[PDB]
Amino acid sequence: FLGRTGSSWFKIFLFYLIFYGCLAGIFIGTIQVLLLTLSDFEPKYQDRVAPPGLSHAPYAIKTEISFSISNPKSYESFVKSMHKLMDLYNESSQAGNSPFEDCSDTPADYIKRGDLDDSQGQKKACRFSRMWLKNCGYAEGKPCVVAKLNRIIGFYPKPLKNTTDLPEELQANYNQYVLPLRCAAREKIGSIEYFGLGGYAGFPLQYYPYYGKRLQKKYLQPLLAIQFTNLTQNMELRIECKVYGENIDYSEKDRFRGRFEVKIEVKS
Amino acid sequence: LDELKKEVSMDDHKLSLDELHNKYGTDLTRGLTNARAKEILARDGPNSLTPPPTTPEWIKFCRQLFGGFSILLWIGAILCFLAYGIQAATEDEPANDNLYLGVVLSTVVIVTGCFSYYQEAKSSRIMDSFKNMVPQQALVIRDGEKSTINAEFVVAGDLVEVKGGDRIPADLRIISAHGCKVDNSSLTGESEPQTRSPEFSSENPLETRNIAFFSTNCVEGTARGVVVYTGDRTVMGRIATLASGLEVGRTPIAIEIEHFIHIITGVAVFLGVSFFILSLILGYSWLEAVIFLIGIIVANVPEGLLATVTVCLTLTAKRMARKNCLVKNLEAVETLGSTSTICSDKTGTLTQNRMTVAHMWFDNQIHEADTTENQSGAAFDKTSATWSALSRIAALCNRAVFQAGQDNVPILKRSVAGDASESALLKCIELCCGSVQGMRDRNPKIVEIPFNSTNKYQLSIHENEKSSESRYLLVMKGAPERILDRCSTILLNGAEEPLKEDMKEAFQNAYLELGGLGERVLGFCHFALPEDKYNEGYPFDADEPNFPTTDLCFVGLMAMIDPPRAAVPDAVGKCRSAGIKVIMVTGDHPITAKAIAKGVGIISEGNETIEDIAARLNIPIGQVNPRDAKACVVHGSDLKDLSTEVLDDILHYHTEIVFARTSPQQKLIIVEGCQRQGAIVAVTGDGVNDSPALKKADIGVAMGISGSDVSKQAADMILLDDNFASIVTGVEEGRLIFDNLKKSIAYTLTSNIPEITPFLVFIIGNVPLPLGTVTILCIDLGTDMVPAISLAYEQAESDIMKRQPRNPKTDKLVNERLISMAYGQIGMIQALGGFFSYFVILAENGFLPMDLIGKRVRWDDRWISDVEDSFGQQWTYEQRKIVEFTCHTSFFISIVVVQWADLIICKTRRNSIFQQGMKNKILIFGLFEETALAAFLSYCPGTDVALRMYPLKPSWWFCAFPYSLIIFLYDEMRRFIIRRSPGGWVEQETYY
Amino acid sequence: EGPDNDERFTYDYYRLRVVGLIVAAVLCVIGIIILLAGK
Ligand SMILES: *[C@@H]1O[C@H](CO)[C@@H](O[C@@H]2O[C@H](CO)[C@@H](O)[C@H](O)[C@H]2NC(C)=O)[C@H](O)[C@H]1NC(C)=O
Ligand SMILES: CC(C)CCC[C@@H](C)[C@H]1CC[C@H]2[C@@H]3CC=C4C[C@@H](O)CC[C@]4(C)[C@H]3CC[C@]12C
Ligand SMILES: *[C@@H]1O[C@H](CO)[C@@H](O)[C@H](O)[C@H]1NC(C)=O
Ligand SMILES: [K+]
Ligand SMILES: [Mg+2]
Ligand SMILES: [Tl+]
Ligand SMILES: [Tl+]
Repeated sequence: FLGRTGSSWFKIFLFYLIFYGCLAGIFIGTIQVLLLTLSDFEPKYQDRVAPPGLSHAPYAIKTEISFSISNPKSYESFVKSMHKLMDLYNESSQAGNSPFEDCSDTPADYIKRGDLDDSQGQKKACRFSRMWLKNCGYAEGKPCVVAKLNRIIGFYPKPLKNTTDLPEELQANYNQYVLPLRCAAREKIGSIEYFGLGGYAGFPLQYYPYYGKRLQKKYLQPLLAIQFTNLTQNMELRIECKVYGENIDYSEKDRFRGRFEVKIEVKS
Repeated sequence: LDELKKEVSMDDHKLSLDELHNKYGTDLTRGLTNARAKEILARDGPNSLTPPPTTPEWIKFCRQLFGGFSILLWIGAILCFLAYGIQAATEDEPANDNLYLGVVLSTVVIVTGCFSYYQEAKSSRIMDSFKNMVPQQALVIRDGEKSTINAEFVVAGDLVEVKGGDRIPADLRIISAHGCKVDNSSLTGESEPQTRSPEFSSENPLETRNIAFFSTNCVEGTARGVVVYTGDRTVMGRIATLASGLEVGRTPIAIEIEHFIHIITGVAVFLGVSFFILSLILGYSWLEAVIFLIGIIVANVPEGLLATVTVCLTLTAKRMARKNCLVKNLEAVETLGSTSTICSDKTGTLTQNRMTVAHMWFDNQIHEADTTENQSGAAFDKTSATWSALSRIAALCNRAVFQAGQDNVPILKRSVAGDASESALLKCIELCCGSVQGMRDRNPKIVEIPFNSTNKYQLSIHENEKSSESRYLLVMKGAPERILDRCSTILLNGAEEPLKEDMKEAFQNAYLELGGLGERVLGFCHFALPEDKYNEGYPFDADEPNFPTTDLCFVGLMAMIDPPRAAVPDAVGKCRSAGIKVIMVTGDHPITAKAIAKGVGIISEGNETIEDIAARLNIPIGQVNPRDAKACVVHGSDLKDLSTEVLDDILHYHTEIVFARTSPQQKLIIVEGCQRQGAIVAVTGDGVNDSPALKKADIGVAMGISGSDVSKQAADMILLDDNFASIVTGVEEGRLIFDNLKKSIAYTLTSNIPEITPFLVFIIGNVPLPLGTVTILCIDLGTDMVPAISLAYEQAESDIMKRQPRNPKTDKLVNERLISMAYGQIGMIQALGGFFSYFVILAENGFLPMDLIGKRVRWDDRWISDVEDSFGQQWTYEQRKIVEFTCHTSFFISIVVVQWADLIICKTRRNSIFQQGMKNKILIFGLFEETALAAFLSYCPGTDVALRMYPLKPSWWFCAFPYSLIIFLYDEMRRFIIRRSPGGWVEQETYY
Repeated sequence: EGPDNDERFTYDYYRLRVVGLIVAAVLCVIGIIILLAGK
C-alpha cells in the first residue's frame, strides 16, 4: 500500500489499539486518585477568588450600557439579563420551611449552620424578596442597575468600623451588620439612589457564610438595586460602584475586584 | 558548458619552428612588432583569467528565509498581523498579543535564517589562486629587443624568454633552450625537474620537451619560446575555468535536512487546514479560525530544530579542529561519514613526496631501511664493515648539502640543495652515521667528475681520513650495470674477493627485485689507488682519464622511492574495513603508482591485473579472461580513448583500481564516474592537478603542509598536519554525528505532540485553553535547546567503523520509524502528562474536570465576571484567567519534566542507559539548566506580564512525574526487546 | 477559625517566589559545577 503489507498494517493497528487503550486507562486512573483527594463540600484552594468580585445584571457590551429612551428595542437587550436574574428571586421559588427560612427584615449578624458537613440536610438559606428592591419592564429612562457580591464558601464579609474617616462619612452607618456600596464618578452629574434589604445600601450579613452548592442548593445571595435618575443626557458617564470592607480589596488589572465599571449613556 | 574542458588538449609541437611562425605571424629572432603585438592584444584579449560570476550574499541569505519551516512561520507571522488588523478596526483591542507575536515570529525566521546561512557556506577562491600563478611581468623580444612587459600584455606569437626562478607566463613553443629544466608538478603533481628543448620528443604534448606551460616554473637554465596560448586558452587556464566553473551541488546532509522538512511541513499543512475547516463546521468565527491556525503553525513547526542541527555540526567541527583537521564547510563534517569511495592522489597525499632510500644490497643480502617520517621502524645493519664502506661512498660521492639553519628540524624534514637522489642519500647517512659534513671534512675531496649524461656515473677522489694511510681513495656511483662493468672485486663482509659469475648473478637478482618494487636503483663502488703509483702530491686530471676507472671494487647497491606516509597503510585498511572502496588517481607513471598501491594496501596481496596473469602464465593478454583480474592499472593515454560507459564497467568490475598518468580533467572524470554509480565520494589531494576532482567530490580533503594553495581552495577540509589517519577519524566522527542528529531530532519532535494536542482538545472539547502560543516558544526556543544540543556529545553505541557506509537512498536521517516513536508513542504520553497537570490545577481551584466541557464560551467571555465553578463560587474575568495561565505554566513545566525522561531515552537508540551510562556531562548540564530556566520563568517577578508565566505551588511540579517515569520504563522495555531479538518487529517499527 | 478564618483565602506567594528563585539559582550553580568538570 503506502507503507506496509496488510499483515503489517494489522499489527500496527492491534498495537496502537492496546497501547492507547492502556494510556486512556492510566490517564483515567490518575484522574480517579485526584478526585479521591478532594472534598465534595469545599474546594482545596480559595486564594484565587479571595477578594470577592462585584458583578451586575445589565450585560455590558464593554463595561457599558448605552441606549435611547425614545426607543423601545434600544434597552430590551439589558432588560433580558435584568429579568434573568430577578426571575430567580420569585416568591413561588421560596416556598415552605424547606429549604428556606424567614430571616430578620433588618440587617443582622452571621448565621452558622455548623460545619461544611453532610451531618445535616440542606443547610437552610435566608429568604430574599425582590420586593425589597423598590422602584425595580424596568427603567426605560435612567436605568435601575442591580449589584451582587460573588459567592465564596465560608466567606464572612466584614464591614469597616467607624474608627476613623469614611467616604460616606458616618451616614446611616450600620457598622455592625452592613457591607456598604457607594457609587461615584468631580463629574458629579447624576443622582444616586440605593435600594436593598432593610432599606440600607448594603448586603445583610445574615446571608453568610455561604455553604456551597452541594450543601446549599436554591440558596439566595443578597442583591442591591441602584438607580441613576441623573438629570443629564446624551453623554458617556463613567460610574464606579465600590464596596467597602475588611475582606474587600481591589486591583488595577481586575476591574471587577469588589467594584463596578459602568458607562451609562441615555442618548435620547 | 564545461564538457569541452573535460577533454584532452590538442597542440602544435609537431610543427617546425618556421611553420609555427607562419601560424602566428611571428619572427623567431626579432619577435613581434610593437604595433602587431598591440593589434593582437585587442584581437584575442588580455593574457589573464576572469573569475566566474558569483551569487551575491544578499540572494544567499534570503533563499533560506523560504524553506518549509520559514514559510509556515511567515504564514503565522502575517496571520498574526491579519488578526491584529481585523481587531484594530472592529473592537478596539488595547492588547499587544497578535502584534507582538507577529513581531516575535518574524524575528524567529530571520535568526533561523542566519543559522542555515552559516551552515550553507561556500568559501571558494579557486580562480584567484590560479591568477596568482601568472607573473606580474614577462620578458619578450619585440623589434629585436628584449623588454619587460605586464604579463597580461603578452599575446600569441611574441618571442618570450625565461630563466631559472621565473614562472612560465603563457603556453610556449620552445624554439631555443640551454640547460632548461622545468617544474611541471602543476600538471602531474610530480616536482622532479623536466628538461625543455626545441626538439619534439612525444606525440603527447603534455609529455614533449618543446612545450612549456603556464602555471609552471623554470627551475634552471634558459629558454626562448613562441606563445601559442594565452589566458583562458592555456592548458591550465582551462583547468582553472573547469575547476572554478563546476557546479557545487547539495551535500548528503543537506538533502537529509530538506527531506524531513517536507515530512514535518506536510503534517503541518495537513493538521493545519484539516482543523481550520473542522473549526468552521463547528461554527467558529473566522476571527477565531485564524487564531487557532496560528497556534497550529507554532505547535507543528519545531522552531529550534534547524539551529540545533547547525550547533551540533559546529561542535563536531570544533573537536576535529583540535586534531589538526580544519573544516571549511560545516556540512562536510558529515559527508566523510557517508563516504563509500575514496579517490586519492598519491604524491604528497599517500606519500611523503621525498625521494628516500628504501633498500641496500651488500654482502649478498637485501637490507631494508626505514622510510617513515618519524622513523617508526628498526635498524637493518650497523656491524658489517661493508656497510661503512658503502656509507662512505654515499656521503663522499655526493654533492648535496643541508640548507643553513635547519639544525632545529628533523633530518628527513629539512630542505636540501640538490637533486632528489643525492638528498635521499645525504639524509640516509646523516641519520645512521651522524654528521655527513664531518665525513666530508675528514676526507678532503681533491678531484671529482660530476655525473655525466654520457658517463652515466659520478666519481670522486679523497684523502683517506686514516692517518696510517692518508692516501687517495676513489669512489663512484651510477647506473647499476655500468658500475658492474667497472668492477673486479667485491667487498664481502670486510675483505675483497674476485667477482665470479655467481655473485654477478645474485647482483642481477637483487637489481631486478628492487626495480620490481618500483624503486630507483644505484650502484656504488670504490678503489684504493696504489700508494707508490700516487704520491701525496700527485695531480689528478678530471678532464682526461688520469687515473684508472676499471677493475674497481663493487661495494653495494642502494634503492630509493618516494615512500608512503607512516600512517597511510593502516588508514587505508581501516577505510576498507569500514567498507569504503579506495581508488588511486595519480599523474605519476604506472610502475611507481602500482608499487605504492601494494605498499599502502590499495592492491592487496595476491590480487592481479590482466597483465600479471598473462606474464605469470606466459600467454597473450587477449587470452586472459578479464573477470579473473580483480585489480587493474589504467594509463591515462588509454583512459583518453575510453567512453564513460567503458569507464563505468572498469569501476564496476574491479575492487582494486589504480588510475595512473591521469590529467586533471581525467581525475574529474573518474570522480564523476564513481558518483554516477550512486556513490558518495571523497577526494584526497595536495596539488593543483587535484583541483577539479576536489571541487566535484562530495567532500574534498586537502593536505595542509604539503598542499598547494589551489588544492586547499578547492577542498572542504584541510589536514593541517598531513595526518592521513585523520580521514579515518573523520569518517568515524561523520557516522557518529549522523546517529546523534537522529537522537536530537526525535527529542525535539517528541515535544511537538504535547503542544499540538491542547489546541485540538480546545476545539473538540470546548474547554479552557490548556497551553498558549507564547508557552510553546518557551519550550522550543528555551528549555529544549541545551538538552537537544547535548545529544551531539553521545558516544557510539557499538563499533560504527565495523558497519558498511549508509545507503543514501534507503538510510534516511528522519524516517517513518522516528515519527512513529516521537509522535505516536512518547509524545502521546507527554501530552497526557500535560493535560493531567492542567486538570489538577483547575480541579484544586474549584473547576472539576466534568464541568469543564463546553465552558470556554462563558470562560472567555470578558463581560461575565461571575462564572460558577463546581462548588458554586463566582469568578471574575481576570481571576479565572490567572488560574488558566497558571495552567499554561504547569503544562509547560510538565513538558520539561517529561523531557527529562525523553532526554535519557533519546540518549541511546539500541543500548540501555544501564549499559551506555550517564557520562555525557553536557547532557546533565542540560537537565540542570533546563530546570533552572523553567523555575526562573515561573518564579521571577514580572514574567507573569511578559510571558504570562505564573508561580507554581510545590505539589504542581510533581504532576507529570508518573508520566515521566512511564516513558523511561516503556522505552527501556522496548529497547530490551530490540536487543533480545534482532529479528525485526520492534526493530523495523521503532528503531530510529 | 470561625468568623476569623481569613487565612483560608490567603497564600504566601511571596515566600514561594523567594524559595523558587533560591532553588532555580542553586540548580543553575550545580549545573555549572558539573559542566565545568573539564570544560
Ligand atoms: C418570576 O417572576 C416574574 C415576575 O415578572 C414572572 O413573570 C410573570 O410572567 C407571567 C407569564 O409570562 C405574566 O403573566 C406575569 O405578568 C409576570 N409577573 C407576575 C408577577 O406574575 C415569572 O413568570 C416568574 N418565573 C417563574 C419561573 O416563576
Ligand atoms: C490526538 C489524537 C486523537 C491523534 C492520534 C493520531 C494517531 C492516530 C497517529 C499519530 C502518529 C501516527 C503514526 C505515525 C507513524 C506511522 C508509521 C508509518 O509508516 C505509517 C503510519 C503511522 C503508523 C502513523 C499512523 C497514525 C498515528 C498513530
Ligand atoms: C418609585 O416608585 C414609587 C412608587 O412605588 C414612586 O412613588 C416614586 O416616585 C418612584 N421614585 C422615583 C425616584 O421615581
Ligand atoms: K567538493
Ligand atoms: Mg600530489
Ligand atoms: Tl513546536
Ligand atoms: Tl518541539
